[PDB]
Amino acid sequence: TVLQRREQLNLWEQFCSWVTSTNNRLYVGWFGVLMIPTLLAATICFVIAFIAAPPVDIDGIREPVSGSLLYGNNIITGAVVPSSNAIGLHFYPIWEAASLDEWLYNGGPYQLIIFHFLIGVFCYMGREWELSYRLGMRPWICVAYSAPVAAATAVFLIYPIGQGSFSDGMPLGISGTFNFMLVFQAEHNILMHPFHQLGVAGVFGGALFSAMHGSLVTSSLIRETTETESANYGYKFGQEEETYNIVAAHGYFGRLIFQYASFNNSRALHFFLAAWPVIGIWFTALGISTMAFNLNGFNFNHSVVDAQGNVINTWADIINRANLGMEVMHERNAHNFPLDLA
Amino acid sequence: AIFRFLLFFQGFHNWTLNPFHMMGVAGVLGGALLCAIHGATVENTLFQDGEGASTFRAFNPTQAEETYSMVTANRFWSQIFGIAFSNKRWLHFFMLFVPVTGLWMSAIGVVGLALNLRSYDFISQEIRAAEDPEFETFYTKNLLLNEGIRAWMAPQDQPHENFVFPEEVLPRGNAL
Amino acid sequence: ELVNVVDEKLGTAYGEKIDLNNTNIAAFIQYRGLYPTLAKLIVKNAPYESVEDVLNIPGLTERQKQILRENLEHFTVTEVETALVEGGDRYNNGLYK
Amino acid sequence: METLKITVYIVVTFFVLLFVFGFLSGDPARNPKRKDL
Amino acid sequence: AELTPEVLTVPLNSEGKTITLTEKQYLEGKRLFQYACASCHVGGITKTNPSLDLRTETLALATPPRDNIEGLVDYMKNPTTYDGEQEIAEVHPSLRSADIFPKMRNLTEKDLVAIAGHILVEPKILGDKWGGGKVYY
Amino acid sequence: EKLAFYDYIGNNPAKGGLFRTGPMNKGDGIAQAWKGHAVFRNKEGEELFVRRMPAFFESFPVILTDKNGVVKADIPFRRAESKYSFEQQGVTVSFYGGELNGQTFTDPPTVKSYARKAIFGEIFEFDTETLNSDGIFRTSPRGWFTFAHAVFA
Amino acid sequence: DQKLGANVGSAQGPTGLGKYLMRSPTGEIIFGGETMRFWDFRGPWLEPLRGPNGLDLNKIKNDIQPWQERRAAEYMTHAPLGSLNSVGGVATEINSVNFVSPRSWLATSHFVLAFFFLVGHLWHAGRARAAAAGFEKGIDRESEPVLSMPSLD
Amino acid sequence: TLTYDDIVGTGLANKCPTLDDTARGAYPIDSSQTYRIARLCLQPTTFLVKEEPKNKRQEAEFVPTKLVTRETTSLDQIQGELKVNSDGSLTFVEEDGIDFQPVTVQMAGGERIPLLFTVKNLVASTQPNVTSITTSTDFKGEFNVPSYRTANFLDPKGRGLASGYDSAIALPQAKEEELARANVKRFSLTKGQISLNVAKVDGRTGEIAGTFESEQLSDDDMGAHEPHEVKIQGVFYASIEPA
Amino acid sequence: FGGEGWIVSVNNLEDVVGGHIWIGLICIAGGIWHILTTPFGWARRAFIWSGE
Ligand code: CLA
Ligand code: CLA
Ligand code: CLA
Ligand SMILES: CCCCCCCCCCCCCCCC(=O)OC[C@H](COP(=O)(O)OC[C@@H](O)CO)OC(=O)CCCCCCCCCCCCCCC
Ligand code: HEC
Ligand SMILES: CC1=C(/C=C/C(C)=C/C=C/C(C)=C/C=C/C=C(C)/C=C/C=C(C)/C=C/C2=C(C)CCCC2(C)C)C(C)(C)CCC1
Ligand SMILES: CCCCCCCCCCCCO[C@@H]1O[C@H](CO)[C@@H](O[C@H]2O[C@H](CO)[C@@H](O)[C@H](O)[C@H]2O)[C@H](O)[C@H]1O
Ligand SMILES: CCCCCCCS[C@@H]1O[C@H](CO)[C@@H](O)[C@H](O)[C@H]1O
Ligand SMILES: CCCCCCCS[C@@H]1O[C@H](CO)[C@@H](O)[C@H](O)[C@H]1O
Ligand SMILES: [Ca+2]
Ligand SMILES: [Ca+2]
Ligand SMILES: [Cl-]
Ligand SMILES: [Cl-]
Repeated sequence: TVLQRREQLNLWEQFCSWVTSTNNRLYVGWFGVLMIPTLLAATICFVIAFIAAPPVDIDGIREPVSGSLLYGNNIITGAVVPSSNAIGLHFYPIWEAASLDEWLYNGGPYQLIIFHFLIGVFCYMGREWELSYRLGMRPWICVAYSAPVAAATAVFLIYPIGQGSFSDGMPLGISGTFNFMLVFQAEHNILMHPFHQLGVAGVFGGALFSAMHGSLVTSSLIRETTETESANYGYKFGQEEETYNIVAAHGYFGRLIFQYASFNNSRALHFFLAAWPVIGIWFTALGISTMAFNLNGFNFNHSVVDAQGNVINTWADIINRANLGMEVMHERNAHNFPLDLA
Repeated sequence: AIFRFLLFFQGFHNWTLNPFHMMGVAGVLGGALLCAIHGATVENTLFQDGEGASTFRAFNPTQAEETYSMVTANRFWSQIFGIAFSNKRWLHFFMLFVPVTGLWMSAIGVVGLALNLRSYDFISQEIRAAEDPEFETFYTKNLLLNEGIRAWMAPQDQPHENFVFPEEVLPRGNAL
Repeated sequence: ELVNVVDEKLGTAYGEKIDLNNTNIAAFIQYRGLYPTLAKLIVKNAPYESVEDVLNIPGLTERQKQILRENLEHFTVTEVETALVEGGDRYNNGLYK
Repeated sequence: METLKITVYIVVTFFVLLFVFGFLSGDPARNPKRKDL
Repeated sequence: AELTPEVLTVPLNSEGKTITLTEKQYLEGKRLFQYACASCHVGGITKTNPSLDLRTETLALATPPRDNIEGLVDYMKNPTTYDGEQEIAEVHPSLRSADIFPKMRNLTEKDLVAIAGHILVEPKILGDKWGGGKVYY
Repeated sequence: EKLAFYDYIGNNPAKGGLFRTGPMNKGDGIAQAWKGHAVFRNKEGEELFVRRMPAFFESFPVILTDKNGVVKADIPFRRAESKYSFEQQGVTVSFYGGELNGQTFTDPPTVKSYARKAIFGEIFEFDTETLNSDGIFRTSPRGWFTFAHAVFA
Repeated sequence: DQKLGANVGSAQGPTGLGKYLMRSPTGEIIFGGETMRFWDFRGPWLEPLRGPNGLDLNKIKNDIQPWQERRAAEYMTHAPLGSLNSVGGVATEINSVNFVSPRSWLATSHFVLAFFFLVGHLWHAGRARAAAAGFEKGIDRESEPVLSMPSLD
Repeated sequence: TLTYDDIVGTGLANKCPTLDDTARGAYPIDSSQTYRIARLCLQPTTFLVKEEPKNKRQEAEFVPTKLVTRETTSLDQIQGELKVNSDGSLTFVEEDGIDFQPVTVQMAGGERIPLLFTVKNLVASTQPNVTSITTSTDFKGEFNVPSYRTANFLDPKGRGLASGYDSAIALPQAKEEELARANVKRFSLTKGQISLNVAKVDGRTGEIAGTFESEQLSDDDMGAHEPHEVKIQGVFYASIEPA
Repeated sequence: FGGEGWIVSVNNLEDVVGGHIWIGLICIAGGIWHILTTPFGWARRAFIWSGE
């Protein structure tokens, strides 16, 4: 009781020193204390469910969809299927079910996985801050990673909340992802939404700029090798000198376009490489998260009208015909009334 | 017009199912990932090379020294992700390799679609579903969406065919 | 063998006229004066052995009987088909516009 | 199901308490430079 | 194609008298139809009861006939079921129920005539698209 | 029969699939004989024509027009408002030439089955057992050659 | 449909669940169709129809007032769905109705603002930590922490 | 006494009303007065499914099953005429109510058995000479079991009865005879049987309660496969009132 | 989660008004507290103390 509190207190401090140690092969940290169990729980349940789960009544109409490999799927068609529309947004842990058999029929695995997964990646983001602080780095890698985290959160949590059901969250599978995208286009015209267009500029541009930056640095590597060696051996890990001639690279790119379209400042250049895809993904995540509340893409259906009043179709009206085809066919047994209002 | 082209390729070619398009997607998204992560990593392993709180001025184009710490960046990603770049030349070649290879793979898939040589179906799926009306997957769900796209979009999208689809033949689920 | 009973019914008078024993209630909008008052009475009091039995629905007004006689030429009767009358489908068959 | 519920509640409480008391245990000072925060 | 006086000439009553609407009348009727009616009747259908539409052939078979200006103006004052048997002002906007459907307040006779003219002219422009629903979008 | 066989969409090289492997016979079957030319008529005796499937379409509805392109019959999806069903329109099919020469069918399911084949063009009898054919179209060497060489190029 | 004569309690929908009325997972009587997900909804126009076990079939048959029919119709046709250019309706709607619900405008604006304020929290929290510790401007070349650490392997 | 907010989410909404242990009385029947059942409630407590053995001579047994569709199973708000017959027996003629529930139960080994648990169009009669309903009164009757899916229901390949494709469109040149049973949808209509054993009677209020056993076929997936035989046991409640 | 909804479920003005009585008194009490006190040791060691 007396000095025993100090033997407990230094033991706590030893644990804190181990948790926050810069010398663990994989950094643990306080965020890792939450991240490690939740990612393991989500991974284990996902792998078992993807292989072996029985069919799931995703749309609450006693029409179970098979997602697992053992129940007739391959890698492309398989999924962990979202929880039942009868559940809606209700919290459905294992212990709310009368049995594992019931839990499986109703899509319990989906909720367990997405909730542990989302805790896990939020803590993964915090952990990226934490290690940078322990290493004496600047802190903002976690801000770049907030873009994919925002996007995952949009499709697994925000969109279900707005629509009132985790049955409308993105399925954990390849063909289930495409299903989510197609129904999303039918119900929100996401292609005509400027935040998704920014998303596309973000990833098309990110891929462009990745190839550009990669090619320009590779183009100006300083000769340190013979023709029978990979040029990669011309760089030694941790060397102080830069390994390419950025003056040569800038001299190329400034003539490819014009001088002032080219970065000569490596810090400005690398900030741009970070900001462009990150901002594009932020906006497309916000697109999903605001179409979650049914503020949808631009609607120019029948916007062009002739002198008499006849509609003159545009390409927007052709898009509308494709959206209609998906609208009228999706969840073909689930609607009883004329409007799909969520 | 391009958005229409995307949806045409879904409804008629089932192009999302095509592994060459999937490799294209991986290269585009992987390239955007590399763009973001590399830019962010450089900007957050910078050496303090000036006194300003805005750090862009502390770089000199003719300088010999790296402006950021490869050693600290490598340890960070090794401990966060398990692996990290150690070779700056490999890093920048890989940033070329990934999106360039992805776009090349997507082009190969489109060449197949020129001939309607689609990844449209999985035969084993169709044999099972035809014989077993309780068997349903996300793959069969998406084909129904495709069948809707074709029937609802073709009369206006392919006017030279003079399609007239009486309302009774249009595929539709309940109510909608 | 195996037969789709709805397609088969399209080959009977059901495919040509309003079948008082089977057709969904929205079809009564095709002719003047039948919807919704008479349409409801007709569906509720089905089935009918012959079209003229529709005139015997208890409680009809004299005007309603005259309206019905004017529209007997647009009516038919065939045997009740379970697939068309279950599910409340005569009142809402899942078709809108 | 009741036993599983209580078990998970304890497990979650355990890790959350580690997280909270961990970050309370003078975390500003756990850095390589100014350890007197 | 043009919005001509012949297009704008519609039946006034059930006895065959016509009226030629002005282009201003038609455009006012279209604006007022959007203001008070399109929330349920966009494109000539009826969202809360899709069995009944605003096609001229449908209006012609309503009781009393609604395929003319006076019939439609009367409907906007005192709406009935399709067979005329029940008055439905309590659940359908009208001058009679403007206390509970406030968008009908301040609607004049001229306003109702304009709305009716829009309903009769629109299928002359759009054909089966009017009252057709999404199949025709 | 060789001329009729060219007028059949199962020999169109734009009807295949990238992973539908092997000979065309593995799909629709080994062709045995021309069934003859199907002539569809309604109860009024007007000749009707099945709208053929364009290469773009994996599936296609069954719609029949008169010689002027007016729709006269179809196979409906929703039945409750069907106006053009083969049952309502009294559609029959008679065959001229081939195996079924001189035969007329009036049973609506049988007439509809032949109409489904007519969207493919001329109608053939196939051996589907020898190769365990799966009924799904494949491309020809013309298609496979073109694909490989455009890709390699 | 009840006005037309439907017995809405016994009406079986295409799936086997009630077309109009069904049970929540804990037994309460609720509206059917996709709106099964929304059975937690409560509103003054609906609650008069609710009893201890959920929606009350007797009250549904006998006690629905015209003001309730009006309100339900009004709310059905002012659902919070619409386009960025304020075309009310589903995404396939034609132009006609100028409407986006205040709830959509207020929910979307504040999600966007709340999200960027979380980004700003991370930005400024990370920067404040780095600045208090003295490395917000970068790594000291002469005293780089990682160079004094043991290698990971 | 309890309100919706007292009940919501508890599972009580899927339970039928009960009567006290003291309700062992007798409800007098006046043969000159007309009667109705104002509310009939059926709450299943066990679903049994008859096994289908390989040996056509081994007598098959009903085995227990696991409910996987949660507390969505009870029939309630059922009403109808309660006729007094010439011989003093009573005949209940079901008119309306929440008289069906889709139910899926699971056999040992995982096989799922969907069924339309129902008393649709029930006509059930007592023994003769029921001058009062007592804990000795029984009802026996038959009801209709319509197809578990109704005519619009589309299978995963879009095929249906009153809507949908009529062929396997993903197999355009397959032979159709082998797929006829999957392609050509059929609408089942069969008979079920039920017994109600009155165990409690409140003679003052006209309320009765007891146990039921019903037998009916399960879902046949619109003709695609043979249905199973199901036995449902549970409790019932009914309030009788003069009409 | 669904059917509960945390504070978003408040469904009557008596709870709304009474909640603001509590928040008002809590905030006034907390404000008085912080005018009269300085941060405890455990708080001093847990936070960063700077404008940013
Ligand atoms: C010019 C090339 C060519 C073409 C056009 C044909 C054409 C044909 N062949 Mg022949 N064949 C060839 C070369 C070719 N062959 C070669 C080289 C061999 C030895 C292996 C054969 C052995 C052969 C046999 C044994 C048979 C045929 C048969 C056939 C017929 C069916 C073809 C089929 O199903 O393809 C299917 C095509 C595919 C499934 C496409 C494969 C796509 C590959 C796997 C993509 C790989 C992508 C790669 C991994 C990505 C890397 C990315 C990275 C860089 C990042 C068709 C007429 C069949 C026949 O009917 O015989 C009578 C038959 O039985 N061929
Ligand atoms: C909480 C904020 C908010 C919300 C919910 C609304 C909502 C509304 N406004 Mg109001 N308004 C606001 C703030 C807001 N406004 C502000 C700040 C101004 C001064 C400009 C106005 C001035 C104003 C006028 C003059 C009018 C409205 C009108 C309206 C209605 C129609 C809006 C519309 O069509 O927008 C169209 C949508 C856009 C223009 C979208 C812009 C999206 C921005 C650019 C997103 C990016 C911002 C992001 C947070 C920054 C990212 C940082 C970095 C990463 C780049 C709708 C009810 C109209 C109305 O009907 O009045 C009765 C109207 O006439 N508003
Ligand atoms: C803007 C409002 C505000 C702010 C910024 C502060 C700030 C502060 N307060 Mg004061 N306080 C306030 C209002 C505020 N207070 C009010 C209104 C009262 C009256 C009740 C008080 C009474 C009060 C007391 C008694 C004390 C403080 C103390 C402090 C200091 C330490 C706070 C801390 O560690 O919290 C962090 C919170 C914890 C460490 C507890 C655990 C939090 C858990 C783990 C997370 C919960 C998250 C969850 C999502 C919350 C929402 C849901 C939940 C309700 C279920 C800090 C300067 C301390 C101090 O040093 O005073 C001199 C102290 O002892 N405050
Ligand atoms: C909390 C901890 C989380 C741990 C999660 C586990 C992470 C696993 C990371 C990848 C390990 C395998 C790396 C092999 C390859 C390997 O060891 O690379 C090591 C290599 C080291 O690069 P250096 O610069 O040292 O090499 C330069 C010269 O050696 C080149 O010759 O790293 C890279 O090339 C970075 C780019 C590749 C990044 C690939 C990421 C792959 C992500 C996973 C994709 C498959 C998913 C399939 C799912 C079914
Ligand atoms: C929704 C709330 C509506 C609004 C707003 C308006 N109308 Fe309507 N309309 C509605 C319904 C449900 C019905 C059917 C009523 C019934 O039980 O019979 C109607 C019907 C009409 C008709 C009759 C159509 C016919 O074929 O006979 C007309 C002419 C009509 N409505 C016109 C109309 C006008 C002019 C409106 C704006 C002022 C209007 N309606 C608003 C539902 C709703
Ligand atoms: C008005 C109203 C109401 C009421 C309300 C109330 C009463 C409220 C309260 C509230 C509250 C009472 C709140 C609280 C909160 C709290 C919080 C929010 C916390 C936070 C925390 C933090 C942030 C921490 C952090 C950390 C950690 C975790 C670790 C260590 C370190 C640190 C410290 C950093 C009602 C609903 C009835 C109705 C309506 C109206
Ligand atoms: C949901 C849970 C709610 C918890 C609410 C907590 C309220 C406040 C109680 C604080 C209790 C923690 O008390 C905190 O513990 C740790 C370890 O014991 C102490 O010790 C810590 O700080 C010192 C000073 O930086 C470090 O050198 C040391 O490495 C570290 O162990 C802190 O100085 C003390 O402030
Ligand atoms: C009696 C109706 C069925 C017989 C005629 C159907 C159209 S023709 C029929 O089609 C099959 C699929 O292509 C072929 O495999 C088969 O050879 C052919 O007989
Ligand atoms: C690591 C163990 C993975 C658990 C395997 C799946 C649950 S157990 C599995 O369930 C099937 C369906 O009910 C049964 O048919 C089968 O006999 C049984 O083994
Ligand atoms: Ca075979
Ligand atoms: Ca007894
Ligand atoms: Cl779907
Ligand atoms: Cl619905």
